[PDB]
Amino acid sequence: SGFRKMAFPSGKVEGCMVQVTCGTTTLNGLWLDDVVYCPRHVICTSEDMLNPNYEDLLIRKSNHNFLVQAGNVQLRVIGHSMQNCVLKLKVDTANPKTPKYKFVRIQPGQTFSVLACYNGSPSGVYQCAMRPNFTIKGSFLNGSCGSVGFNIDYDCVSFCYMHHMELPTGVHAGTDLEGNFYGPFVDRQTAQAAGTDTTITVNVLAWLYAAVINGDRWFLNRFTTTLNDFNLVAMKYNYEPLTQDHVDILGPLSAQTGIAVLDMCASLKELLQNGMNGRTILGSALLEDEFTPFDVVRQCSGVTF
Amino acid sequence: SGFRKMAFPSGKVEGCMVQVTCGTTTLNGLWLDDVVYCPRHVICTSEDMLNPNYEDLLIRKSNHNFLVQAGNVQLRVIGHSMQNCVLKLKVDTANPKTPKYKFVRIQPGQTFSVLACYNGSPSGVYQCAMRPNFTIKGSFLNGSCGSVGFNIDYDCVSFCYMHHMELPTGVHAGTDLEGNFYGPFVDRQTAQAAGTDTTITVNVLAWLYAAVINGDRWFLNRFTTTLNDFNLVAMKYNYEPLTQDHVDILGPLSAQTGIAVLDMCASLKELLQNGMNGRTILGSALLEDEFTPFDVVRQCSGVTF
Ligand SMILES: *C(=O)/C(=C/N[C@@H](C(=O)OCc1ccc(F)cc1F)C(C)(C)S(=O)O)NC(=O)COc1ccccc1
Ligand SMILES: *C(=O)/C(=C/N[C@@H](C(=O)OCc1ccc(F)cc1F)C(C)(C)S(=O)O)NC(=O)COc1ccccc1
Repeated sequence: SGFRKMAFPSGKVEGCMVQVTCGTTTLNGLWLDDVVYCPRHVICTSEDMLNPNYEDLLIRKSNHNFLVQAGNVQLRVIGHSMQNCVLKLKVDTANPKTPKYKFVRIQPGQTFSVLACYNGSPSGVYQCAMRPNFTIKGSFLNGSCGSVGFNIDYDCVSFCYMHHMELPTGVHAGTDLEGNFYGPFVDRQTAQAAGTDTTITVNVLAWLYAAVINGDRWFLNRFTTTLNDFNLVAMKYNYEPLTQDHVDILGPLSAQTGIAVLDMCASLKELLQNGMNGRTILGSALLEDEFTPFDVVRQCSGVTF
Repeated sequence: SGFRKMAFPSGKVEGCMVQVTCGTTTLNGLWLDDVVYCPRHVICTSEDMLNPNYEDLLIRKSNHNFLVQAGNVQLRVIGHSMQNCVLKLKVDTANPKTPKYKFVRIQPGQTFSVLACYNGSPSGVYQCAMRPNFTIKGSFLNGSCGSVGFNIDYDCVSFCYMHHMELPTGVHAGTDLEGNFYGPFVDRQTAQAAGTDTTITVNVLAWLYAAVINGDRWFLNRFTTTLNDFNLVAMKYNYEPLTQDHVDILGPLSAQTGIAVLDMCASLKELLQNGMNGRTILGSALLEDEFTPFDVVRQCSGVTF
């Protein structure tokens, strides 16, 4: 028993992290086969970032201007190209530690592990969620850009995120590994506002199921509701609307616990209207939304890699 | 910026996890050089666990009764011995992935990463703390026994924990890698009560410093206190007494932020007496105590491995 915010094992990703330097800007790259992926803003100065013309900046860069170092060992850059907001540095050596991998663009509400790095060296790993407004709430200091987010399925690493920037509100924005930003963000030092950060309802319900499975059931009330009635309350409280697709995804947890999804919705409705009254659920005084139904099933069943 | 519960990168430990089976009991082992370490209760049946005589049970086991599998590949056991509550299975093959490693016995209040495994395969990694009552609050299902806790210093893995058992209260007990239990626990299916779980005061203060560094300062009050006055309040609230050694350990965070340790103690005193009043600190509605001062400095400075 017990329920923890749990990251995927990071080994397969550790073996892919390199340092990329373009005169005095250093950040992280991802080395897969004979390509190193990194944020294109590695090529920007101080002043460049206010309104960079990446096309024009990149024309003044040669292969030999991109310093790529894997531990103590320098990689030879034999080509470079720009795909959306990432650079692909083609190196003369295939990463011998390349795992089975996919590039996947994730949906808001989905969770992934981040391997926070500095100077191409891993510092730590943590599990987070793509917020509905396409930000993440990470832990990223200067030099963490190029750190990646990922999921593992058995032996295959699905890379879903590369870190590009901290907004002035201290939340984080980045791209998929095709260099397309999540949400409306652009890789420029400019006024960029996140949309409203709604709570991921389906994840809160998953976590309430995790709570019941792990023995914390005080919030189970004598009530039920309908999707429409529940969603009236969700809307009031800045929760994402719950769909029949979400109900279907919660089916296996509903089956395991014997608690109908709409009964759990009625429990969540009361928690939103009444608060916790100084009580906790799985050691938290707030409704957690960074566990997917798949995370709860995975953790509660003991799936491995 | 941003502040996350962050685990060490798990790669170095992933390469050491094996499956150990002793007729129909399967759990995890740690393969370092030519030795596999695992909980000695691998040799127990159902009924054995009520009052096992490990000396006597082990005499009926031969090398060939210990099935050790590293991924798909069987390891040849050429010796076995019992050290306290762990078995050392001497195998004919040195683990080629053995990292630089120490065995360290940690102090209550210190944090470490757990690589949760099943059948010798890593499932996930999470950061936790040795509680003052020598339990940990982990995420451990049937088959997770032999999962290890560790810290990394640059390239050296300090193994501090091996998982042995869940108490009937759903908290977790285990040993150092010399097989000595943390706290009073024994590897038997018996009435075992944890002592009082006090809050790790020095860690809460570290986390309040992390909060200030990351911009959440609403709890900074106009007051100071003394160690003795603060400790009167600590005792009331089941906080560990704060010592001058703790104050000294907080020095670098006190220096970074310009907030005197005893001023932060006065902030903590008011939070304990008044509660949060529906406010949050670093996105939490409770006072977090599973970050050490060293964790806060490490995360806030970007130390790598
Ligand atoms: C990626 O690595 C990166 C981080 N940026 C830092 C930054 O520049 O500040 C660092 C800093 C450290 C210590 C100080 F005392 C003062 C500092 F400013 C921040 C995230 C702002 S900081 O850790 O809060 N880059 C970005 O976030 C975005 O960078 C760009 C670069 C070019 C174009 C657009 C965005
Ligand atoms: C270590 O791997 C281990 C876990 N024990 C389990 C257990 O036995 O129950 C598993 C279980 C799974 C699914 C069910 F429907 C019912 C079950 F009981 C628990 C931790 C109790 S469970 O995950 O809560 N072993 C131990 O924790 C301690 O084992 C021993 C063995 C011998 C001597 C002493 C202790």
